[PDB]
Amino acid sequence: SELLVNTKSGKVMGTRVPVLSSHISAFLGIPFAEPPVGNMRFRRPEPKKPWSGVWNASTYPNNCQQYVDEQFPGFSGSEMWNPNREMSEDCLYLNIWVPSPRPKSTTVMVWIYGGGFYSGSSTLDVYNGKYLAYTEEVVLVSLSYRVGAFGFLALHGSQEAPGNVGLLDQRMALQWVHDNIQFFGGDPKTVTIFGESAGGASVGMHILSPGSRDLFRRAILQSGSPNCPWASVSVAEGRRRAVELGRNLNCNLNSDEELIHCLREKKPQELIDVEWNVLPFDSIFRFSFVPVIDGEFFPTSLESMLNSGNFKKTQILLGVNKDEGSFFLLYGAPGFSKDSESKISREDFMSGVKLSVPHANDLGLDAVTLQYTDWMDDNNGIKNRDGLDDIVGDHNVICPLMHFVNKYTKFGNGTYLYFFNHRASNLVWPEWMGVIHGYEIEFVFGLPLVKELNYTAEEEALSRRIMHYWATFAKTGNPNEPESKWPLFTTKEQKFIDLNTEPMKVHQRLRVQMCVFWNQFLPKLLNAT
Amino acid sequence: SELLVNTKSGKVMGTRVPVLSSHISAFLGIPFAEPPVGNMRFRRPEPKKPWSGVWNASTYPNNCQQYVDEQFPGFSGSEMWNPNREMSEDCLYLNIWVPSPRPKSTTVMVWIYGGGFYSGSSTLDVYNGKYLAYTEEVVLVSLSYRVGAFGFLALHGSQEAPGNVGLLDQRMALQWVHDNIQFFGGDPKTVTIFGESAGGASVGMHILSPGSRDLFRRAILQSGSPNCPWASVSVAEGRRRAVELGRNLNCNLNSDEELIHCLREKKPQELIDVEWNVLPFDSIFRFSFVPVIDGEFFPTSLESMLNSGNFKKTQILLGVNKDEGSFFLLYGAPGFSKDSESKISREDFMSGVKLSVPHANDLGLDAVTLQYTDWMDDNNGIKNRDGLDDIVGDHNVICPLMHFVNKYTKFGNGTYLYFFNHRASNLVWPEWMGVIHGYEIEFVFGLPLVKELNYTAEEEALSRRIMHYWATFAKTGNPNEPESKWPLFTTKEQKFIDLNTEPMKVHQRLRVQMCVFWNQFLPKLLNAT
Ligand SMILES: COc1ccc2c3c1O[C@H]1C[C@@H](O)C=C[C@@]31CC[N+](CCCCCCCCN1C(=O)c3ccccc3C1=O)=C2
Ligand SMILES: COc1ccc2c3c1O[C@H]1C[C@@H](O)C=C[C@@]31CC[N+](CCCCCCCCN1C(=O)c3ccccc3C1=O)=C2
Ligand SMILES: *[C@@H]1O[C@H](CO)[C@@H](O[C@@H]2O[C@H](CO)[C@@H](O)[C@H](O)[C@H]2NC(C)=O)[C@H](O)[C@H]1NC(C)=O
Ligand SMILES: *[C@@H]1O[C@H](CO)[C@@H](O[C@@H]2O[C@H](CO)[C@@H](O)[C@H](O)[C@H]2NC(C)=O)[C@H](O)[C@H]1NC(C)=O
Ligand SMILES: *[C@@H]1O[C@H](CO)[C@@H](O)[C@H](O)[C@H]1NC(C)=O
Ligand SMILES: *[C@@H]1O[C@H](CO)[C@@H](O)[C@H](O)[C@H]1NC(C)=O
Ligand SMILES: *[C@@H]1O[C@H](CO)[C@@H](O)[C@H](O)[C@H]1NC(C)=O
Ligand SMILES: *[C@@H]1O[C@H](CO)[C@@H](O)[C@H](O)[C@H]1NC(C)=O
Repeated sequence: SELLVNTKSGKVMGTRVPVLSSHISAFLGIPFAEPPVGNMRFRRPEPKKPWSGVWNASTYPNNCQQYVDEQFPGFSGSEMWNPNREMSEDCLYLNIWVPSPRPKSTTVMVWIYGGGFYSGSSTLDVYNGKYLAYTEEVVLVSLSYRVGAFGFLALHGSQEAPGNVGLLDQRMALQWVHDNIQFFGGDPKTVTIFGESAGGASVGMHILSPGSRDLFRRAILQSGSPNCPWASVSVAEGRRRAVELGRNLNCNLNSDEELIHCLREKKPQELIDVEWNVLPFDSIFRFSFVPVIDGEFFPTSLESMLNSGNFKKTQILLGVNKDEGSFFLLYGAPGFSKDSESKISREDFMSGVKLSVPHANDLGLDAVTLQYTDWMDDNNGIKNRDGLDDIVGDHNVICPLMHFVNKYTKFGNGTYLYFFNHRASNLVWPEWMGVIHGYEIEFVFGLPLVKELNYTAEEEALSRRIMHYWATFAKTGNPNEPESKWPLFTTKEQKFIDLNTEPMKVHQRLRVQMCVFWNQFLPKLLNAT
Repeated sequence: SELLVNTKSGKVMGTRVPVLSSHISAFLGIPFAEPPVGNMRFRRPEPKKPWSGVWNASTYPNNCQQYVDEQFPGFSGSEMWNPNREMSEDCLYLNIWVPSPRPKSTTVMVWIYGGGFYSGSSTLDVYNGKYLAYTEEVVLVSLSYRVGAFGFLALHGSQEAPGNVGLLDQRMALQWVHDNIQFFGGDPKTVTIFGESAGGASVGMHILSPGSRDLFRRAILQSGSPNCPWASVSVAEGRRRAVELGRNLNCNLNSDEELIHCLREKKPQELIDVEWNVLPFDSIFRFSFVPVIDGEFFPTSLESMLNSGNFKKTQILLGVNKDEGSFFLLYGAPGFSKDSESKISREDFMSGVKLSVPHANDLGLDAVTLQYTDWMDDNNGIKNRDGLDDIVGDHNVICPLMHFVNKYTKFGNGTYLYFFNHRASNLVWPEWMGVIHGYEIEFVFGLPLVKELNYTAEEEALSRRIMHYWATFAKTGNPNEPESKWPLFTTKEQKFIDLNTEPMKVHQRLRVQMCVFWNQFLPKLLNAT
């Protein structure tokens, strides 16, 4: 039977799912690690023990324990990111969509969800892999990993909570895909890992980590890169946050062993209730438990690894969205609200920059403000709002990715860069937020192909070409069918294309002006002062 | 006789001069101080002792001793600034052009020449006051003052070379004009002092100095302001330069008395031959002997005087030229030459910024470079050349004047601001230099009215309206005839007009973007680092 597959871990039985008036097979909720519960909370994952019998993989698995957004109860723009299954620490499962009839050896794509390292689920409607698997004939896998304290609490030097275990969950799932995907018809020699925001940073982290490199062939990074300022902390800051979490829960803080044992007796929700209390600054776009530069998963600093070429050399395809910062200003900066145009006063602009670059002294804050203020028209509300949107997006997503791409390209085997700037016709968020962080995903997963979702015909065509670029790149290392050509991004030319409903345009040096400020000048400034 | 005038210092006999097919009287070379020679070199000026008999004022006086430009021997663009009379330390004289028939009590304008405080003459063809005096019926005076070491060598605490004596020469001439101009038909209650570059800085210095304020009514500042970074030094730097000058001449340096006595035995040319050797840095737009912040002529720092309103409150008219920096890049920055288009490489650009902001550390130099570089096109020769031209002009002339005008306007009684951007049709300098520092003067003095000078009819009309704005402002405190109106510059609106052959346009906040960088951000940066 097409729905029965035997893997090195045991037999698995899938389910047939309808897709665009056709059908494909789905194997949902395949376990790839032992549940990380009880004394295993905070520990590195252990491989799933093989099972006899047939594992029922007909339904989505639980989602990992996480902070649930309740800012706009029932609003679809925000609930589309919230867990849609029950949450459980028993959440280490993967999902596979397989074309029908089963391929023999085809292109594999493995999705790594984002969520700021503190949230996320592989089961969201926006990550439904049936459209992509069906339309491009690829075996599509979505993995899962622990987020928040459960995946990233770090007490470096302790083997009970070493940090980075969420990244190790991802690696374990990639090892399982490497060892078993051939049974589902996937070609393990051709696995492309792809992810957005924290998922895109994770993808770049596996490109860097010696221990992950061999598990995949090629990589796609959407609005995220490993060097993002919010994506990792030092072992001292990780330790400090872990100690502060224990302090919020009245834990004995005398030793790592005491702290961890106390943290392990708390119910999941007790940790999540105080998670946000451990941030060191009043800030925006900063999350509590994230990857740690440990000297193990990451042998040295990310910058020295990038500079010395200490990373997997292969082809990468990556890019950013036009207004990466809006989501974060809406949720925490003064002056922004969901139901108004959010024109920002000069004062709220200034308090917004302070929240945006929490690690900056006053000279640094003045430098940012001068860089983004039109002084011939400093009280312009739209300009202050949009300028702050650019500050947040440039500092947190765009310039870190441009720095990653110029460093990578020096040693890599091929880079394709995009700038996604299409505002979906059916977006439920306000106009002022523009092309929001995360809103290219629905195009990558082919949602515009389903009529009931209300996209335009040009949006369906945009989705079809993005999926075909993504799969052709996964298959060959080049998004172009051997029609308008997406040129290679090179060190000298730095070309990239716009991704939207208009005829392809090629440009060069994506936001160079602002990124020289964020990547070269500001750090020199903060370091000197 | 119309050419005979009796003054409190004695009788003076002038000469009749032809002007635009008419005639006026000129009283040239009237002494206003005792020759500052021998033991009087470096000392404050002494008033001219009255004389019996008739002083022959029919011919131009000698020019003060100064460094003579020999970069382009015989080239008119540069020789028009060089002394055109013999040089002598006996050079403290003033010139007066008087309408014919002699007015009874008319508007007086007193010109203070520029020359970086190290050169300049009241007798240059470009400062011929007959056209302005004739066309606008004003009594036009040009004074003179010691420049270079002779006017500004400063050993604060010594009464033999206290510094600022060149400014005291100007003040003495203003005192003479106040006490005697009524005999020439001028109204001493209505004297407007006007000057360009170092002359415009000098004008702002008399507006600030308690001891000069009462000697005039109103002021015009062209491309110069008192707070220019090149226009003054501290008493410690003045002392250091004075000591270094003595060191270049093998002087005994044991005491001020020893140093001064040695400097007084040197011929004028011996001091000038080593003058440039005392600058502290490799720089551009910095001159050896300039005004000193002494606690006497200037009671406290210029900034605190500006901030507290410690200055004459009256009406001022002032402005800048479009390419103030070109003259200085031509003369010393690498890559610039008189006979080429001077497209500048990225490297020469960087060495140009280092020369331009000599007092800056590396972080400061990076800030300037990032502020003026188009990073999407950093190897563009024209852009690098023009960007450096703007850096030099903004740092040395434009932003210091904008800072002066916004501070002044808070306490003053009326401000009119202009931006002069007409490139004269007969300019002999290359096209790349644009609207050069000093090239609005010929329009202010009405040179375009003389046909043989080859200006266009629209340039003659531009000259006529500038002279009429200048004289009407001198007469009433408002350049407008009680036709298009030059609006008042106010703290809130900051309006200014373009001055050129096109129909008047009004704009606001002259180069605000760049001047926030030069006046607020960079100094905070240099102060913190
Ligand atoms: C760096 O990429 C991300 C960080 C957070 C998220 C995402 C990210 O990518 C986004 C697109 C996709 O990858 C998945 C999740 C998204 C969208 C959904 N959501 C939840 C709704 C938006 C939240 C914005 C952050 C504000 C967060 N926030 C709190 O909710 C909060 C509660 C209490 C104290 C402090 C805070 C706080 O600062 C969060
Ligand atoms: C701040 O306004 C000025 C500073 C200098 C001058 C003027 C200024 O206003 C200009 C217009 C008007 O007011 C009068 C003079 C002008 C034009 C005529 N000129 C002479 C020719 C241009 C000189 C440019 C400065 C380079 C100077 N220079 C030397 O010549 C030199 C010799 C030896 C060592 C070092 C140097 C050096 O640095 C000099
Ligand atoms: C990616 O790597 C391949 C293989 O190493 C490169 O192809 C080689 O290109 C050189 C030219 O410099 C040829 O001499 C070799 O014969 C090629 N090898 C093969 C097997 O084709 C390719 O140029 C690289 N691509 C990029 C974008 O760097
Ligand atoms: C310059 O000063 C004059 C005189 O001090 C100002 O005129 C006065 O304006 C006030 C209005 O605030 C009137 O109440 C007075 O009666 C005016 N005095 C006279 C004698 O006219 C004038 O406003 C000032 N101009 C500027 C541009 O500041
Ligand atoms: C698999 O699980 C689903 C839902 O839990 C159930 O309805 C289905 O019948 C199961 N299949 C088998 C054979 O266990
Ligand atoms: C599509 O449009 C209909 C009618 O305009 C609306 O009621 C419906 O909720 C929309 N459906 C979705 C899934 O966006
Ligand atoms: C004034 O001086 C000039 C030139 O030195 C001379 O030609 C003229 O005759 C003099 N006038 C008198 C009366 O001294
Ligand atoms: C004016 O033009 C003539 C002929 O073009 C030229 O020879 C002369 O030198 C110019 N005169 C001046 C003073 O510029």
